[PDB]
Amino acid sequence: IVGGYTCGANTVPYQVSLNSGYHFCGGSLINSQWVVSAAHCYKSGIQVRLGEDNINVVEGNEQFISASKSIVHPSYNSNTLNNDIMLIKLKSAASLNSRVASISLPTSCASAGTQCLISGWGNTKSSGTSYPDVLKCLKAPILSDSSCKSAYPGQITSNMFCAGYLEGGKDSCQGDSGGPVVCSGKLQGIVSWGSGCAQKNKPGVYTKVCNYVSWIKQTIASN
Amino acid sequence: IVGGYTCGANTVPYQVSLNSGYHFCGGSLINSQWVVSAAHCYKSGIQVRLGEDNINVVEGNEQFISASKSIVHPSYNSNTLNNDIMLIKLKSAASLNSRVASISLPTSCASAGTQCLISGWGNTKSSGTSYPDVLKCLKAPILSDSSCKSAYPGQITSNMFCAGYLEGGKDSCQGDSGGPVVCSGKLQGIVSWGSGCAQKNKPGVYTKVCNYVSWIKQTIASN
Amino acid sequence: SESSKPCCDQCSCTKSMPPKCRCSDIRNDFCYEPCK
Amino acid sequence: SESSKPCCDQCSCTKSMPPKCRCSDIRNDFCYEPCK
Repeated sequence: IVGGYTCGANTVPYQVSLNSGYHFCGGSLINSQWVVSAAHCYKSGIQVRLGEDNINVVEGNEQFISASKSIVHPSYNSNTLNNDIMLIKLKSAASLNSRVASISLPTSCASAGTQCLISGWGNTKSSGTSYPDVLKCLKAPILSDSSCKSAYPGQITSNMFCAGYLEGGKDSCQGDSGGPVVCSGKLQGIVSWGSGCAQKNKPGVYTKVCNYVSWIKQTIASN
Repeated sequence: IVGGYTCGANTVPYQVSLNSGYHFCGGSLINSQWVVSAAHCYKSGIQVRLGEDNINVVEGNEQFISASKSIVHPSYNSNTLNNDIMLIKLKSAASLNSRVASISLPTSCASAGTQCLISGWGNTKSSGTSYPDVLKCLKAPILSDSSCKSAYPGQITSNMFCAGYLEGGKDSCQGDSGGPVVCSGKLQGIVSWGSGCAQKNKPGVYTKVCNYVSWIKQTIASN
Repeated sequence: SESSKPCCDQCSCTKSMPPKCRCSDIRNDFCYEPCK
Repeated sequence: SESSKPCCDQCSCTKSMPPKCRCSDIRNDFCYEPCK
């Protein structure tokens, strides 16, 4: 996150870290055996990391649990990032508490102008490499599809939404992907893409999870 | 057209040539003041060329008429070629005869496996430059969206169709664009794109006009 | 190797004169340059 | 010049580590190379 602030130890308990030997993506605990990330974040032998704050020091609230199964959306388009949703199944069952809590699935789609919370361990400078060990957060509204449509012409599909500032300085960045975009206490987005980080007229692109609740619900219930 | 044959003088009377000083695209006479081409074929000061066979020698059946108005589809996506349709308005009113005849608009969409006729003055060799002065034709069926979907993953939108051979040797090529794809005597496609010309597993991509008949109908009736 | 695999093995052009070509990839004209 | 215009002024990447980037244009990494 660029232009954000440090959340604070477990201020974001549904936030999960994906490690294949190094953190490469974020995710979301939607329940106790299941995690939602972005489909573009798929790899082999993934370790889910729960109750994380300093991702470089064992602080004591962490639960490191390897995946037993990973399912990418059937209509996931690596060329257009359309349907950028993946569901990850924990080998175990995580322990839900103070700092380890799941996120609520959306029942209606948040409208343009709703404030949400974005967060992660991705890059803090639009420029260069400078990766926090701490979990950084950001508050940005849901922009008009009209203005999301003007930023990135011809790339906004019906399963995406721009949240941010047309102005820049504040945005998600490389390492934030798969991470939660929460609004009014229900998960509405998945850090997908953008064109740089906190660049003007280049706000962040997210996955409209509200379009996927049935798939999730369905899938979680059969596997 | 690659792997085609010479149609014959006016065997294809709805076939139109767009010249901005040189032929750059094909088109279709859907009526007498209006021509359908591809949206990617738009330029300024276009001359429509009717009753053309040798596009380098005045043979006598030609009607050269400049456009007064050109309208690109409102949801035309230059990045994905989705909605690749344009409507061109003649300054005059063409004279409809033996060799100058309009094409019929579709009322239902042709199914996979229907044979159609493709034609134009575009390139005849998948390789190199070698532009006929004569109008070349080609017969190829409408493939499954399933197989169009496998050829070009993630690029086939609901407004496109592949017609051809997964095998190659036969296909549309550079200079054919905007041109008619006719089947069962009604225009079903517009030469759009592909990935090379007559390359294996790379069949031609066309515009599903059946999705646009209302827009056409509407537009033609208000302008 | 399939379709002579990716590395700018996605230069899907138009059939206009001159075409407009877009590469797919991820990481007149175009086509070969690169690979790895 | 708008957005510092096209010529590979369409390298829309993902926010994964490492990202996957695709250029738009028409005619780790990517970005500048070219223009005209």
